[PDB]
Amino acid sequence: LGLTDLELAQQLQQEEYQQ
Amino acid sequence: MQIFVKTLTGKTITLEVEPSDTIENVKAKIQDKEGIPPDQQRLIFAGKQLEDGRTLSDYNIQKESTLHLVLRL
Amino acid sequence: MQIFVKTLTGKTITLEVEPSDTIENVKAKIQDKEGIPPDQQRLIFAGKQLEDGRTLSDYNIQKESTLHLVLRLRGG
Repeated sequence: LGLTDLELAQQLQQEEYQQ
Repeated sequence: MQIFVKTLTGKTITLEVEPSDTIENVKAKIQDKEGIPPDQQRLIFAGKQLEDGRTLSDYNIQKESTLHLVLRL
Repeated sequence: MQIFVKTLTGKTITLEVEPSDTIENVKAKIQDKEGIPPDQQRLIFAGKQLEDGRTLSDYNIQKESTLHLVLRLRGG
């Protein structure tokens, strides 16, 4: 799915870091 | 077969796996190379978070696929 | 040595630091470039929140590592 997995992963890591 | 796991720090982790490996097995193999406990690993492939009781074959993860690893605090 | 500090907004801060720098020292260097007081700065590396008492060496933070900076409101 192109860059979907990278951009989703970056956003999720970030969500994790806001916790 | 070989698969790759990319961390968000830019590192690629190479694992030797089989299609019948469960996601838990994959997480344990990541722990062996990186020290990261399975309970802090979120693996992402084809827009999905991969679930523990399923296998690589179930997700159609084939040779030289790339997973992305997200770490919990 | 050079390290990078990335905010959650995508902005990258470059710092010059030594392995013996404490996390607090690193926060003060961020303050010198950005104006953010150390007491509003939370630094993360490899899934761990960094403690002020410890040094970069203690955390195995080596040249060209990326730290993640999370900002927090001031209580008062």
